Amino acid sequence: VAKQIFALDFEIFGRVQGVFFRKHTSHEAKRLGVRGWCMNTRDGTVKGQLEAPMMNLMEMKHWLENNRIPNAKVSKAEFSQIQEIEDYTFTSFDIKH
Repeated sequence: VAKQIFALDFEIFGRVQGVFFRKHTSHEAKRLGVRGWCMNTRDGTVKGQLEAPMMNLMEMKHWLENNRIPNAKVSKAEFSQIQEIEDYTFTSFDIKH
């Protein structure tokens, strides 16, 4: 189960645009061994998806909700349920536009 890959969706609210949030997110995902993507939304949020083994996944989720991201002020982080997936669908972690 420790080499199983799990997946979740996320959306982060607060002062999360105009503060390099996406670059920070990409850096932290990649250094935690988490794949996925994120984007700035028309709602003034950052949304995306993660894929990783459970341990790595939950570390990334912690970082997204712990509110110690430089220059960002996170008012809340929303997540989907966790699902197991057969294999990674993403090669890495990408910022979308």
